[PDB]
Amino acid sequence: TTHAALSWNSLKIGKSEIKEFTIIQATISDSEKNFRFTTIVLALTLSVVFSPHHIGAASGKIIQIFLYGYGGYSKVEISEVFKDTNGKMWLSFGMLNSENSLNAKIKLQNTGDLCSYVKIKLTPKAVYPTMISSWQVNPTELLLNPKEVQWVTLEFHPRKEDLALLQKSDVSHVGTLLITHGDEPTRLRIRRLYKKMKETGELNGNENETFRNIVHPICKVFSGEQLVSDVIPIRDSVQNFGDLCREIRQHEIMLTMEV
Amino acid sequence: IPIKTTHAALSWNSLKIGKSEIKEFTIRNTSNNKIKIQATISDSEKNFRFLIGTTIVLALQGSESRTLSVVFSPHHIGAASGKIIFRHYPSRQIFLYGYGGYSKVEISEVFKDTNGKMWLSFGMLNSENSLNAKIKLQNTGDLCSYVKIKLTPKAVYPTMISSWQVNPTELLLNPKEVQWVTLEFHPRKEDLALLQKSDVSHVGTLLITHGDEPTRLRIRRLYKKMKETGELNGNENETFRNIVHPICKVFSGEQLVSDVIPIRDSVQNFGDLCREIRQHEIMLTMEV
Amino acid sequence: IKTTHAALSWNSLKIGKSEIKEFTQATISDSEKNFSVVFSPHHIGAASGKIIFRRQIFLYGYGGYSKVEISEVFKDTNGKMWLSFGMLNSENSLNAKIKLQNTGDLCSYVKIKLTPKAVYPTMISSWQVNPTELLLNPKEVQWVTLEFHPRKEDLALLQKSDVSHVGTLLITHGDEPTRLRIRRLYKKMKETGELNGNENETFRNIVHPICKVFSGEQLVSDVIPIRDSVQNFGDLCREIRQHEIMLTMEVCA
Amino acid sequence: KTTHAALSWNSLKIGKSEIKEFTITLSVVFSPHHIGAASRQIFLYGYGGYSKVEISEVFKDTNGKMWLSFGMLNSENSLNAKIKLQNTGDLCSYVKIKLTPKAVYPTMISSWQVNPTELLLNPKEVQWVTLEFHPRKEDLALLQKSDVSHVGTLLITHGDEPTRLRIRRLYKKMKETGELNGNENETFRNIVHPICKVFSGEQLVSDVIPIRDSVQNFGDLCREIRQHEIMLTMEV
Repeated sequence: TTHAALSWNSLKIGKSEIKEFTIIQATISDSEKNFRFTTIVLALTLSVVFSPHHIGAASGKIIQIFLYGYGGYSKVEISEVFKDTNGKMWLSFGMLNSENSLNAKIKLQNTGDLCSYVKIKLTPKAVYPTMISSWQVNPTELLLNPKEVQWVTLEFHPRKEDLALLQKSDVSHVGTLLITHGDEPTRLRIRRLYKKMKETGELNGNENETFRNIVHPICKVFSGEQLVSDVIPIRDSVQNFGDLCREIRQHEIMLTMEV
Repeated sequence: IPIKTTHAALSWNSLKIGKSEIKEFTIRNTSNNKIKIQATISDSEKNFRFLIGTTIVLALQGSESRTLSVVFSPHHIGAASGKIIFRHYPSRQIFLYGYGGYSKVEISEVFKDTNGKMWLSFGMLNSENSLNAKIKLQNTGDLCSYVKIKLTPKAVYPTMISSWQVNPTELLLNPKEVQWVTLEFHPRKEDLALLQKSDVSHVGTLLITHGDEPTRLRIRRLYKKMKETGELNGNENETFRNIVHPICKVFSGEQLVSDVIPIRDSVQNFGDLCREIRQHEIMLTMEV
Repeated sequence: IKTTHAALSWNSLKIGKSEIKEFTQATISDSEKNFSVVFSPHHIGAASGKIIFRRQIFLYGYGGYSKVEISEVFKDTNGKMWLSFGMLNSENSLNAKIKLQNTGDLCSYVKIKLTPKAVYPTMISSWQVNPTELLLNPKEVQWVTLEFHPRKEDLALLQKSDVSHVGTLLITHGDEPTRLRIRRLYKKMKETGELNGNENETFRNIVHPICKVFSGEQLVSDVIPIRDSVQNFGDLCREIRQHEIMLTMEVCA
Repeated sequence: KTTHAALSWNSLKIGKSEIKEFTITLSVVFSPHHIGAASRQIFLYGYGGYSKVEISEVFKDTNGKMWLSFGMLNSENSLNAKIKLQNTGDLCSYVKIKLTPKAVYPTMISSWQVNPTELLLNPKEVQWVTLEFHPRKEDLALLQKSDVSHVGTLLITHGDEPTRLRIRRLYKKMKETGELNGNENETFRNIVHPICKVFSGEQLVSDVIPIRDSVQNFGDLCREIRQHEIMLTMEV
């Protein structure tokens, strides 16, 4: 057995993903009957399917080898922004009135069944020491329960120094808003696993230049995090950690401004 | 006066007050003798000048020839007609035409990207319903403005346009006039069959040709004169006709202004006159 | 008894792949066991059938595909194709080429149309493209050459930016048999003049230059026993693949 | 009180002049007569010349984006490509480059091999930057859906080498006194820190030492930091 255990990502009800493991009687000792092939025999690459019947955790046993899954999903839909046929997302503040500053809002809708996590990070195009002081965006980070609606409001007080670069064109790219979102439990799983790997020192050299910067703002305890104990019996490992980071959803709304 | 100009006349486009356009023409002596001629611009409204004042003089030595440049600055909105006279220092005459004012049709309630495109979204297809949107057209100029709108669907079935309803298809806008263009789309099952794959689907493209109305009258007279002679019929005009043909039609509401009849345009100035036809292509999408 | 569809035709389907079409005690009569009704080509070629109510409704189909790949042109992650002429050398004109290869099993048809970004009456076209129209036998590869002679009217608008859009190359391609089918029915479309009012400007412009007799067109007689009609034409004209290539040119310095 | 005990310009092109206002209001003009530094009650600093860092052998868009394609993933092989970098300027150039892949997995940087990661170019020096991608199994799991896949983004921060020495001089003080020692700088440092390290081949020029720049004008000096992004494309 190459993989000591198999862990699936959070999957919506009525969808099944397969995963393989390389290796006598065989049987899935599952009480909730989430994992199937149900009981086989083979003489000497095996593949197991996962179909979440109930929203919630799923733990299975093969005659031993451990199987891990968790059912439900999260779909953060961004609204009141413009989306292109190509795919890119666009938010316009309007024209620059003298002696005034600009401000806008975004709507976030959770169309899933599980809790969702959202970390927002704003990056302006111009650079100067107080480049963070000109933008004020709130909430910077939050959680959304299923079918919850939240408005994120962002105010921009343009200084002369950024507009000195925004001068040239009539519609000026001023910044990019990155929204990292997804399901809350996968964040708990990756947080637990990252604490495990950092405590043992697996990733603390060079390969950690970019990776920490991608996983840092999500492994912290969020504000409003009501600790759910459904994810404590699921132990994920190093080999499947990439498949866990694959469910980190990221979108980059564009910020524009006319003349 | 042995002389042979290149341009029989010089005609300018439409220029804002306080803006000047230059145009040059090559004047050539034909006789192998020594001629010396005076060029005087008889301008009544101070619209045309030289490149100095209102009168110059030059000598030409046996086909030794030159290139003169004339500037145009329309002080008043309205037509401008002058004539340069070449006398000896018997007459030679070249006449000049220009017309002042401008038009700036501004499209509004549409989205503009940093790239340059303009984007209009209908929304999300609700079951048993159809979609609709609107755009604002504002004339911020000094002259009357002309707008021809033409819609091209993305799907290709024989009755593709009958699912689209666009109003107004063609119109004029006076300065500081506001007009709203309404677009209704009741999709047939054949339209959505391709839009399936993505979440935001391109459904059509709306072309808006706009500009100043009088230049349309000038281009219309020139296009009608040229089309009957067969000058503009063949291969090199496939794209040009398709942009300039639907605009030479008689518009609805066209109040015939007689200010452009004293302006004589020619074959030689047809390209730079048609280059000032402003054209934009709004995108039409939805989010299924 | 009465059927909203007196006949049922499909499009040209890939080998071994099935296409379903719905229509609204039960026996069928097909010769090559090809066939709500489902279609699967068991012989690479045309397909026919006459079902028997228990009283006849005619079914038609055609099997095969034509995958014409455009190469030596840059493709985008978003999906837009991009061709560059390079840089405007003084006293010279710019040139480029694209390759088109039919990686399918049926004949492919390719009509090319160019639209410049500059509009002006010169009567000597700065663009020279060859071949404007052609057809490809299976696995036939052809090169399309494009030459641009920049006159001052072209460069007068291309001045502002460093990378200038100079033209748009539309390639309408697909399988020859569906072109014969659409042309055959399109001739009858004109016998009644059914949609000449406003459709005449967006539909005819897309489907008329395809109904002309191509050069090299060797008349295949496999599409004559086919009886597709007006109602399925909307579906039949769906297999006209149309791609757009950008034409770009970098300005000096 | 004249709001600035010192006033610095940027590196200006040959023979073109830029005016700057300095309140007291007053306006002053600079024009470079010699490629090199420049120094009543007067206290002013400036320096003339330019470095045009041109990226070539990469496809550009009418919109302005840049695109590099590795070709198609042949089985059992790994992919590699190269870009040309030419200094069509008059002063030395600095070209700190960093690549960030589009796939998130713990060994991101190791699968990518890019050289040179750091270098500087004197005027009209031409260098080729090679970048090789060994597709690890985590990478292709995301690139499956479409036919043309975005695999990474390569940031090239380039500009004038001499202005970099001034930026380092000001940033070292600004951090030794802790003016900008906080964490909000996490978006600024990522933009300006990888250029303040000592490059290889850096021959210390002493022409930038008499240029006494201060805290307030740092923004204007760091305004001339050119930033381009190259898209990384893989077919199939």
